[PDB]
Amino acid sequence: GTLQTILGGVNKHSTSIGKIWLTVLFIFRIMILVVAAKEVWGDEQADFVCNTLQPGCKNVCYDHYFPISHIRLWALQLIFVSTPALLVAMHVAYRRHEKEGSLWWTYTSSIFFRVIFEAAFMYVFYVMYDGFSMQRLVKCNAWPCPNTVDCFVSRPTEKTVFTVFMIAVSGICILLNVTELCYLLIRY
Amino acid sequence: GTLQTILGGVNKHSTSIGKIWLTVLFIFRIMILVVAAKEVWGDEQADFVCNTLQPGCKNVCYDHYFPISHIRLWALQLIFVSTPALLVAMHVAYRRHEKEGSLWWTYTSSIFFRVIFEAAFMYVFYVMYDGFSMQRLVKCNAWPCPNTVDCFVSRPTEKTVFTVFMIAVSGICILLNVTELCYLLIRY
Amino acid sequence: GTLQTILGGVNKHSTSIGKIWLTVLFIFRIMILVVAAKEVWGDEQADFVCNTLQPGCKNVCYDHYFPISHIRLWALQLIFVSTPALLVAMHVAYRRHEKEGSLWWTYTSSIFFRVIFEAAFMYVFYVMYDGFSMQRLVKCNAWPCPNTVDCFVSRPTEKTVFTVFMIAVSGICILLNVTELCYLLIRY
Amino acid sequence: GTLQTILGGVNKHSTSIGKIWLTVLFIFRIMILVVAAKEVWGDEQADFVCNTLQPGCKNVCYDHYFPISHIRLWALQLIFVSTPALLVAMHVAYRRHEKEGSLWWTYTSSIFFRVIFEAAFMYVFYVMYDGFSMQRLVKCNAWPCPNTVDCFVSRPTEKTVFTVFMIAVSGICILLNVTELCYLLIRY
Amino acid sequence: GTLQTILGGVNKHSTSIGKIWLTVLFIFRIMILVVAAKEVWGDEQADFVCNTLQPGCKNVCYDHYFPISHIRLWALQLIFVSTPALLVAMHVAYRRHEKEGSLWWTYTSSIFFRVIFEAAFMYVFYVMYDGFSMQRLVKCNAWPCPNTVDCFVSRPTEKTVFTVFMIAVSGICILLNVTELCYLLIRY
Amino acid sequence: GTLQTILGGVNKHSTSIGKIWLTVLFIFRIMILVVAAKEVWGDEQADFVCNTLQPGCKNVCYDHYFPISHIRLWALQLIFVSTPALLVAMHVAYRRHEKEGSLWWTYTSSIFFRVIFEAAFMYVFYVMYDGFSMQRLVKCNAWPCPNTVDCFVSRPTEKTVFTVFMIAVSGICILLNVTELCYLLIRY
Repeated sequence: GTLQTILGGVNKHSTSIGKIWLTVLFIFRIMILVVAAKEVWGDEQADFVCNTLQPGCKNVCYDHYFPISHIRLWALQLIFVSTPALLVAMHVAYRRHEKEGSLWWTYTSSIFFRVIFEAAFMYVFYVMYDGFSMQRLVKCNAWPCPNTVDCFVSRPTEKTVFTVFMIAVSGICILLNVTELCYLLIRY
Repeated sequence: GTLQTILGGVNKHSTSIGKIWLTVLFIFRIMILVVAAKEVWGDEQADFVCNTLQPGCKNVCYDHYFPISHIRLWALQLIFVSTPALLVAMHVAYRRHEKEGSLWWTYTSSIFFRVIFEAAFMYVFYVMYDGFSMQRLVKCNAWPCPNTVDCFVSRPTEKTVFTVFMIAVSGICILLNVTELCYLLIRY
Repeated sequence: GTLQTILGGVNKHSTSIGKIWLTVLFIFRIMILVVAAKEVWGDEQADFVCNTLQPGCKNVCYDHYFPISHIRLWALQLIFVSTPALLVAMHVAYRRHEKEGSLWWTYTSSIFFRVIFEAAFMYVFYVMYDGFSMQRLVKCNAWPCPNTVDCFVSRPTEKTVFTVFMIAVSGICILLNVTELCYLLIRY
Repeated sequence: GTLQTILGGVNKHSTSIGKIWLTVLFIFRIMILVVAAKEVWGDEQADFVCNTLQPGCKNVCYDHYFPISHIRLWALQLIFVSTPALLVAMHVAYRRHEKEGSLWWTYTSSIFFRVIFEAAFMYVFYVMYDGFSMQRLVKCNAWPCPNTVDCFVSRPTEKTVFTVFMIAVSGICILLNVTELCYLLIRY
Repeated sequence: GTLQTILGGVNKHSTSIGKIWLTVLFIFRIMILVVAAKEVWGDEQADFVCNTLQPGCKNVCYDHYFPISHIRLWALQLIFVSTPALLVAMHVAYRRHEKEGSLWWTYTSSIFFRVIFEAAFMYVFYVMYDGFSMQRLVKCNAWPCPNTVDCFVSRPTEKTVFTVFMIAVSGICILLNVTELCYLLIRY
Repeated sequence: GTLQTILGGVNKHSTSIGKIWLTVLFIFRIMILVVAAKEVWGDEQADFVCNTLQPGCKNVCYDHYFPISHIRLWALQLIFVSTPALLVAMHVAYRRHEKEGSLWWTYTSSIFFRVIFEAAFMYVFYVMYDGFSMQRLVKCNAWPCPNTVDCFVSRPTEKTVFTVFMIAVSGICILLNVTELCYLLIRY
């Protein structure tokens, strides 16, 4: 709808890599998250199965091993990497309404925050889920589960495929931002 | 759709902080509530589990500990902090149709109500839920539950993460409004 | 979408209170009904629990105590209070296509029907549900329930909060319409 | 969206009653069907309860007493009463593209089909469901149900309220069409 | 939305029957499929009931008697009868961009494919489902069902009503296309 | 909505086959995936039935035989075959903003990536699912299933019909791209 119209304006104001490659990969990630990945995680808790009769053990074991869902993490990441661009668009429009360094300092800082947000969320993915591969079986001993209980994840393989996809694209977006930084560094 | 078009008009009529930072944080909260948080709370009652055989104990215990859902509280808060801006937009448009102090008094009062509504809802969150952290286990003794019954919350950790997020952003919006008040106070 | 565009036209043709305050409160009620209240009532019958083994007792007890849902009553009320405005918009447009008293008599009658419809639905709410507070427990003795059966309502407290909200706003809309009537009465 | 834009064109081409009253009542019926009535019938078969252990008896008893749902009947009726208007709109547009009696004969026939379709569907409602009141209990003896089985309808009272509403409005639309016919009859 | 805008362009480029009657019946079928029929088939497998204890017998019996759902067959048919029109629209637009027989041969062939696709899908409906009437009871003896198992269809009568409706309209569309062929045949 | 407007621009910039046939088949695949196929796979795991009492055996057997769903594979394929066209559209627009071989090399490479992506996904379909026919019965011996367990697929025949459809259209799109390559090869 209006999203592509809005992205058209920010498309008209960027650099070689920024106009084309960064914008395409950003839309690439949104399409994957929306049309494909969001329904892989639909039954994440409904189809989580634990071999026990203890009431409440399923709730605490799912919450222990999935403190925040993968799709919610990716939704937050896309929002954080798109706000610096949104700020520049309004900042330029505000400057136009009133009417080198002013735009240069904002634009350079704008791509600096995207690298930080991109790397921070990638780091969170690794430490929180201990690698990018999801297991079929999780062993849970949190109260009130008696001793250790076996619980089984829903669609672990398909979730691994989409996890590798999102991580790979995010890593590419980091490299593109770094090269854009170098092109504005050699300019001096 | 038309929401960003409407927000464009109120964007053209504000001050330095108001045009950019307050508008972005407002859109920031809406995006989190809509695309991410609204489906964390989807199974709040369906996956609420109580260790009992008493019919009706689950209904009364959920109602006792969640008198109003977090997402409904945030939906009300966003509506209340956006109506003073909506009133100004129509008030100015009405003034334009007919055609310093008149706009100054409205604008100053407009940011005064936003601070009150923002703080009031933040206060309600603290007293009603006793802090911003959701527990795995709630103990319930309301009739008809016999003695005290253990009940287990769905996704307590993910709900805590989004609760901290919404509270933190709301606190920032309060500070931005206060600074805008100071800039219009030193003007005299 | 187009709803705000349509409301813009009727905004350009009204009086001081009518242009701003009545229009805002009308949009205020629609937002509450759509984005917040409509999913409080989602599981009204699914989570209605009765302490019995009699087949069909749940169906007849829910139907006895909720002959028409609150959200359906509010949906009907908003439609009825918006059609007199819709009639005027087409009546004026028809008059414009062909091309004081003619518009005055229609406009005065237009706000007269809104008061009647607003008060009629408020009266129905009171008599049908016996006050604006929803109870946790309902006692039901309709056939085929044996003797008297205890049944438990879903989310009674949250439904009470939204009921008080909609009633309070509707009462304010009545007062605004009455004042508009007085302003057109003192004119003579 | 575009529906009101399309209805605006046919609004500009009609008569006194046709431009305003018939168009409003048509939109009145669509709003009731869409925003309110369509979710009263959502659990029509899911909450249909029969007092039996015979497999398949629930399927045949629901199908016997509800050969076609009320909402599907109303959806068909609205489509049938809106196509004669749609034909005229394209027929006039086609005539405009190429460029008294020609339009008069089409317009007069156009309101003649609406009366027939309106009355035909109203007749079907009466004979198929034996009045406009829905009962709590239906007795079913179709195979494979043993002897006669008691089955219980979901939300019979709320469905009766909306049935009376749709029938009453349809009867009014018939009267408006007849008066329009008389105005074009006295013209001669 | 944009669908009626697109259909407006192809409306401006057709013949007497093609501009009006064929276009209306095509929209007539889409409306029935979308707003009414698509939710009759919603619980086709969920409410399919078999009188057995054999695991997997329900899956194989439903798959045996409904190799492809009616609504999916109609969705494919509408796509196939609308692509020849879509090809002509782009072919003409391409010809316009570059800038009797060329358009005549395409248009004549365009209505020739619609007749073939319309008749082919109607033939598939008859052979696959053995007439246009759906039965309440199906007897199934595919492995792993022991001996012959009784299974019961959901909403057989309502599905029969919509099946007769779609078949009747499709047969009318065939006759309209044939008459258009004759009008272009007598021209010579 | 805006998708057809965007496709209109890329329609105006292509060759004979590319403007018409490749664009139509691309829209042909999207329509099938969206309006028809996406709800065949809706209950892929909900209606997956295994003849066992072992907890967790259903989760591991479904994950073993469907590592990634067919609809998710097709969603990825459509995204990958549409990005080279999207890159060209922005690359040309960027060139227009600044202002033979430059466009020729991009366009020729653009159709070269589409052939590679089209063939790669078709190869994945064959090796992963061992042909294009889905079976009613799958035998599963992954841990924790004891010995070998019989499991039954939901709607195997309808999924086979749509699988053959998508594969056949993709093979045609490969042939069209190859012919376009030959036309640009004989040019030299």
